[PDB]
Amino acid sequence: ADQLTEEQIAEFKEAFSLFDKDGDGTITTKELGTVMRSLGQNPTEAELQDMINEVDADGNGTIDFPEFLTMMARKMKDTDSEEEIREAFRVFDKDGNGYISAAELRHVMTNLGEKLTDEEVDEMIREADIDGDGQVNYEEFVQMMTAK
Amino acid sequence: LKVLVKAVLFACMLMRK
Repeated sequence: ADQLTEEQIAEFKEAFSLFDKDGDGTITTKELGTVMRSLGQNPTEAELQDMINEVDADGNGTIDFPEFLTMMARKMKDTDSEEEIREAFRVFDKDGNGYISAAELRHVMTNLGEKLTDEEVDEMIREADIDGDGQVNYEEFVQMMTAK
Repeated sequence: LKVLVKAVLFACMLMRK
């Protein structure tokens, strides 16, 4: 229902640099599972190549930036995309306090192999908290996808 | 949250496949 613009396009190319630590425009099989080990799952060689061949345009175990935008905009057109957001909420809000707590958000950042301060966490709240409750809800979370 | 929100949606669609 909602379409992305050149502005939203800059966040994607910018979002691609997290999975593309090489700077060539590829998300290799080993880079995707590195994301899998920080999520709390065991990555297998059968799964790694299986996930890639879904978007992989070349077919060598790497995902490119043109078709990466192809996967998100596809299932985002069924409007039943509410079941997919429940997935982002469980990764952020682990104990389901109904919203996203600062204590759990930190662990997600620290589990990625990085060290951040609480001062930055306040920035996420002003960015997603409408009434400024200090935590992130799913309802606001839904609207956060169409935010520029 | 705006950038790190798009990264989680991609891993959830490739993991449930």
